[PDB]
Amino acid sequence: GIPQITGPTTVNGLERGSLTVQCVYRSGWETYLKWWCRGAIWRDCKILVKTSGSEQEVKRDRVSIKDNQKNRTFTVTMEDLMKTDADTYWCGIEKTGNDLGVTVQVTIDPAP
Repeated sequence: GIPQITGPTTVNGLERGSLTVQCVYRSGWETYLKWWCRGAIWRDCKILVKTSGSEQEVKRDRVSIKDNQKNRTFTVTMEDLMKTDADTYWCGIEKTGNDLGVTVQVTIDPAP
């Protein structure tokens, strides 16, 4: 491979359902903080959750994140999906001056 950070181009979930996202990064970023932000513009990004750079799973409301440094891929999990969650998100990596990010498009379908 060659791109520093990777992820699915798009992900789909069902209303009240659950969806996960896997972002793979290359050697070197294992210790950086990892996060899931909402919004297409990186500047006014809406950070939903993030790790402290360790492998501890961190959860905030309906979003949890856990970094698997051996596999060099962190997993973002969104529970109890809502139709308003559909948006463009970012899988971001960051620490002491550096950061990478790749957008993931989230789609939500309804039942009833």
